[PDB]
Amino acid sequence: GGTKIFGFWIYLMSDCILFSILFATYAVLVNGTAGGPTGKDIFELPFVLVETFLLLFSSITYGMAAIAMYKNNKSQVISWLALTWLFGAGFIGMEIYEFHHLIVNGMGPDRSGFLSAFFALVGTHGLHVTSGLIWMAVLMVQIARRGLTSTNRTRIMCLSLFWHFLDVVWICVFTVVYLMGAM
Amino acid sequence: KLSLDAVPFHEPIVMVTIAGIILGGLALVGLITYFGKWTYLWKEWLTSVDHKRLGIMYIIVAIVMLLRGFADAIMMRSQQALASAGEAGFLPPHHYDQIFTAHGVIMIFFVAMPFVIGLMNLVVPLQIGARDVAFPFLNNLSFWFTVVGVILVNVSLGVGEFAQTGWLAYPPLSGIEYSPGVGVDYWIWSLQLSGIGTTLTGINFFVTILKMRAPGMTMFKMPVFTWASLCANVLIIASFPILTVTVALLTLDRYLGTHFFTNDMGGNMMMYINLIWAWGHPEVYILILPVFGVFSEIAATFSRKRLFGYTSLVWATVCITVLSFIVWLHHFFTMGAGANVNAFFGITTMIIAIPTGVKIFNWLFTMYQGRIVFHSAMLWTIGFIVTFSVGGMTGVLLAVPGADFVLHNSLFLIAHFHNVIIGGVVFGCFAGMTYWWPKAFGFKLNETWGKRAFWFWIIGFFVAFMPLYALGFMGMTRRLSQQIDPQFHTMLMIAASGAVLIALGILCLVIQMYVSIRDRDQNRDLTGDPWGGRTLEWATSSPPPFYNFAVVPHVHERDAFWEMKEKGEAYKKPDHYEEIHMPKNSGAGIVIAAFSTIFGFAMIWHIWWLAIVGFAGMIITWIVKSFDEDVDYYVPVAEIEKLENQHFDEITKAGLK
Amino acid sequence: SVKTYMTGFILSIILTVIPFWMVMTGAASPAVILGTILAMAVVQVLVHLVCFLHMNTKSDEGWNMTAFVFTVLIIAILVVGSIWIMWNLNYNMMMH
Amino acid sequence: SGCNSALLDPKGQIGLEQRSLILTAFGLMLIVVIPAILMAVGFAWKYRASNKDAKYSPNWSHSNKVEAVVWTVPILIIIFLAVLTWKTTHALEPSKPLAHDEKPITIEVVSMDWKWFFIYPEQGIATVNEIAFPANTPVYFKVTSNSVMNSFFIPRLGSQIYAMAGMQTRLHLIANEPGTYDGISASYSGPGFSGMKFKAIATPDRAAFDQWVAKAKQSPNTMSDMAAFEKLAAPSEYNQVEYFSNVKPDLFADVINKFMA
Ligand code: HEO
Ligand SMILES: CCCCCCCC/C=C/CCCCCCCC(=O)OC[C@H](COP(=O)(O)OCCN)OC(=O)CCCCCCC/C=C/CCCCCCCC
Ligand SMILES: CCCCCCCC/C=C\CCCCCCCC(=O)O[C@H](COC(=O)CCCCCCC/C=C/CCCCCCCC)COP(=O)(O)OCCN
Ligand code: HEM
Ligand SMILES: COC(=O)c1sc2ccc([N+](=O)[O-])cc2c1O
Ligand SMILES: [Cu+2]
Repeated sequence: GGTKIFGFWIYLMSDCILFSILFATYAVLVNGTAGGPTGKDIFELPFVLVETFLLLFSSITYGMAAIAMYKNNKSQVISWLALTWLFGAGFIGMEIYEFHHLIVNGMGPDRSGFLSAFFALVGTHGLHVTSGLIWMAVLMVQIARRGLTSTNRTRIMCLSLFWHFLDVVWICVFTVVYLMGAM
Repeated sequence: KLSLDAVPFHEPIVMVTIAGIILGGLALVGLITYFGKWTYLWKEWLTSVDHKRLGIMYIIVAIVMLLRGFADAIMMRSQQALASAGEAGFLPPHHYDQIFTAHGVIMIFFVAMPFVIGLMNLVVPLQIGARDVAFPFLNNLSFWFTVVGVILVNVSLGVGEFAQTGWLAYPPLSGIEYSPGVGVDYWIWSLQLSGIGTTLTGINFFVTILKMRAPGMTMFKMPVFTWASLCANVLIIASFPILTVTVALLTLDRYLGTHFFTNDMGGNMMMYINLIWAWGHPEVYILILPVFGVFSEIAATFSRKRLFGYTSLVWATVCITVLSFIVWLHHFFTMGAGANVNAFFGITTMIIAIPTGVKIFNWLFTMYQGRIVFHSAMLWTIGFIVTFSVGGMTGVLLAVPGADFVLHNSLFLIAHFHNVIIGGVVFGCFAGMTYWWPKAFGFKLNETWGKRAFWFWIIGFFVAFMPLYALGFMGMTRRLSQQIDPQFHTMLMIAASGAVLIALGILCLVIQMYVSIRDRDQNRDLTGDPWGGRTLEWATSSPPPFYNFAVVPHVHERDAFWEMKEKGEAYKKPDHYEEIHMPKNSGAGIVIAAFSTIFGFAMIWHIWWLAIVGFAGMIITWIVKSFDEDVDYYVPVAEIEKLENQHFDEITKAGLK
Repeated sequence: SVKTYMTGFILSIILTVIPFWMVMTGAASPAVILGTILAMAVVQVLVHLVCFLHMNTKSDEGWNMTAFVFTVLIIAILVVGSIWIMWNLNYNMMMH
Repeated sequence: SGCNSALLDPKGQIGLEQRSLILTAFGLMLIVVIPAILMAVGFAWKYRASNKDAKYSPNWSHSNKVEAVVWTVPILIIIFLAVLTWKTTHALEPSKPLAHDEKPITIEVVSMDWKWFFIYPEQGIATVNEIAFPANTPVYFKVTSNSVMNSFFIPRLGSQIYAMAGMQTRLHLIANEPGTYDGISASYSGPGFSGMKFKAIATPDRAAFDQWVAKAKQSPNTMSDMAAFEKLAAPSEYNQVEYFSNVKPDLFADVINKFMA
């Protein structure tokens, strides 16, 4: 029951340590630019603002899904979960768009240490969001097949913890790398 | 496309004898399991979600990898004996580097870590009076991820090489430009998968200790070994993410040509040394904390005396857990940081030494005014106190940055950490193995061969690493392979004798296991409580039932089972046995680790199609297991009644109570 | 919890916009900007924790506030110590 | 712990201070470790289980005097150790200029594949796997690496400072006695790591050092350009001592700038 939720919280703490290590690497290598981008010329902060709005909307829609899960309503839980998945997919495709724009130009992860650290931190958060999206798709399928059963309510709570934790990590990312990058 | 694989395995060199004997021996077991039980080995073991069977399998893997790690140790000791006095050894540098890197990796990750994790798996759920771990399928998957790492490391001895960089693969030498070979890829992927498994088992045990304790056992009535396990799992959860990230960054550097740790394009190669030791020392206390608990029991069990400083030991362990994350820089003092940073981290490394001393004196005052029965485990405990005191003394001697400047990578450091591991984790894992052998197999290990193994181990270690302390004072550095200074020949030829004596000790341990299994029907631990006993683990049959408790104990006191024996409420048949809910054995882990062995190997050799179909295989097997719904079974009351009647009738055949 | 989640939505929107506007439009010295973005990030993280994650001291008989407190203490130790060690190293790695 | 070992018989002032620190820490930790081992074996025989004259006091868990002592004495020992450690760390930091009357001899050390390279910038010398410097004269090593991380270690003189590609570390060592002191790489660097053994000739006086400098100046080959450094930087394990008469004026800076760009 709640043991799975507590264990997933402890794993989210382990991932907090993982992201802290990636943040330390980014903070070390932020000035490790080697004749290339200095961050202020690539971050394009309107992109970051719309992305942060998208991920916050995803978190809010998942919260609505959770409060609708407390009520016994299968349909609206699936609807809010689909909306959350759409927001997260937009987030991921927008970060794949940004990473593609960096990669096609000479400003890839192999260009400099700063770009490698930026790619590590932001693409690791992106891979966490993508894994959360795969988990959300599987959870939507399982909820549709079996309903809001005890196993699926626990999974709903665990993925809620995961998604809000990812949103918090993105708060720290856009604050640390994107905003401080552009002074 | 087989991609980078090709077919040079090891043909130019004679290490295909061992690759020839590891596939022959496999054939042997392939025959032996064929001439016997295969469906038993799959239904009961190899798919089990039972903490006892998974702990036993962990310890079996630990012993098996201990044999290869010690073979590497013997080869290194003979190479260093031969290279000193002039003669070119039987190991060229490219092979000696593989050998010491694989010795360090096999011993830290596949001998010491699995042995401790297996002891915790076998004991902790019993001590807290829990039926099973919090996440049993996650415990099976963690074990099989550790097996994936073992298989990748052993395969590195076959197709390809293992990293010629050191057991932590420092970044400039382990970069793609200076280490183009697949050795660092083997290192990276075996360590990544074993780290995933270790992190999952840390989550499992943390949640098992926090949530699944028996009703009435408060956190300060908990067995001390369980406290040590809880602290070690806290360290696992807060540290192994650091290792995962560091090895992932090394992976990106070696695969995508990134510049986290390269020396040219803005990369800072010192940040890997900061990070790899940020996990390095916590994982050094991940190994030594549980064995402390192993001696917190074996002393209180073999002194017929309540453990002295329970609150003091618990708070010392918590202090060690907190302080283990503020000491890392003591592993790269000579990297060149300022005097303030080196001095601060040396001060913290000496501060983290007071709790360990408090624990040592708590054990030796638990022996104070007690009935010390010199069982094999008690001998291992006395040996651990004696040698671990020396090893910690030498480590604190290294903790001062001034001394570490002249002793950073000498053989004095090798002697330090082998003193604190061999006299620590190794002595505590052999002590725990002998102590809980009746609680896992029912038989009792032959005490004669156990004492012989202990004496051989302690004498051989002392006569194999004190020479390394002298060599560290003579200026001999780590990882020297060829043309050693003949000034060092005498100490290296005394350390060769010590390695031979430790070989004799491991042989004595093997003989002990063989004779105990051969004499299984004698020393059968009928009561399920040999050598006295002071914790809930000894309130069960010698092989505990798969549920391990028909009725969860109430544990009104700290030393629960000893208090139940003194109070006389030790063995009570309950009025009714209710059906109890058990997890069902699931082989999905096997599949979520078979595709892990593929994915890793197909990543080590740049077989992208097979790496993609191994990663997809892992993720899809995870989805399928997620879709599974019948992952539990209520055990019928008839089985519980039969098992409990057998146990209580066996008790009646002894002092019945 | 719908009221709590909507208050979190409003607080997080007004806590994300302000730092973005400060950085984009300047309007402060490049010392007030850093302080305000860090403070807004900390407050927004706290909001996302208390509101959306339902983090409370009573849950899980503790060990949910305790786990996060210990994890953020380890995060602070690792990040601050890594930054201090690497800064001192890089100063000591210079041609000076 | 050999009597004539490199560390417990050092010929350098830094080595002497580090040996004093090692001995003080060893004794101050022994006054608590020797009791630990002696009680581990005594308590074991005395109380035993056969000995029936023992007190056999079970359930004796807590004692305020015993716990007070066991939390007090290690704390006092570690407080003294921490004070001594702070003082000796700020005194023995490799980048400290040693506060000596004689003008330090600057040697720019460049670890290479499996060999050591030494640029004397004021003398003009270049050398492979060999250094010389006057005894009782400060020596300022600006240590860097060309391929991978090493550790410039002279066991009989003192600190071992890490050599890192693209990074200049500082190590001040002074030899109080003349003689040839072995030096090694203390960090593993590759197959030829066992052959990164150089010698440090602490010459009796300035005259012998000047004669060694003149002998090095009598070298047919030079290090005039970076192509010569790159040819020398080719992978070779057991290099022999080799001298170069003159060097590029800022070769060491250029060696580091190969990485810092
Ligand atoms: C089991 C794992 C383990 C443990 C528990 C320890 C325990 C300690 N270690 Fe070690 N070590 C371990 C394994 C290692 N150490 C290392 C490296 C290492 C390094 C330097 C790394 C380098 O230079 O490269 C230092 C300075 C220490 C110090 C210490 C100290 C102070 C302790 C203390 O915790 C010891 C505490 C115990 C004591 C002190 C004895 C008991 C106390 C008594 C008897 C009285 C107490 C009174 C006082 C303390 C005043 N360790 C390395 C890396 C080697 C490599 O890979 O290169 C490893 C593997
Ligand atoms: C070809 C595909 C390419 C994809 C590329 C993008 C990366 C995608 C990565 C996906 C990883 C897997 C995501 C999760 C899938 C499984 C979800 C799942 O099973 O959900 C349920 C599952 C189990 O619930 P129970 O009720 O206990 O089930 C009982 C019965 N088994 O719920 C959970 O709690 C699982 C939580 C999963 C969290 C996954 C977190 C992933 C983190 C990724 C970190 C990446 C770090 C960066 C490095 C990446 C590599 C370079
Ligand atoms: C490409 C880089 C290298 C790594 C590639 C592989 C990445 C990871 C692949 C998957 C490995 C983990 C599989 C996890 C399986 C499910 C775990 C789980 O949810 O456990 C629950 C238990 O409840 C939990 O939620 C467990 C606690 C929370 C665990 C959350 C993390 C699980 C692992 C996620 C991935 C971690 C690593 C990601 C990559 C990091 C970077 C390499 C189920 O177990 P039971 O309790 O027995 O329930 C019934 C099962 N039939
Ligand atoms: C009693 C059996 C063992 C013997 C005889 C032994 C001996 C050795 C020797 C000779 C070396 C090489 C030292 C050098 O020249 O640099 C070595 C390295 C090492 N050993 Fe052991 N060892 C043993 C068991 C262990 C155990 C149990 C561990 C820890 C779990 C361990 C961890 C290491 C590590 C980490 C290294 C350094 C690897 C590296 O430099 O990359 N060893 N050991
Ligand atoms: C990288 O690892 C290696 O190069 C080698 S060589 C060798 C020879 C014998 C054994 N042995 O008997 O276990 C092991 C190994 C081993 O691990
Ligand atoms: Cu350490």
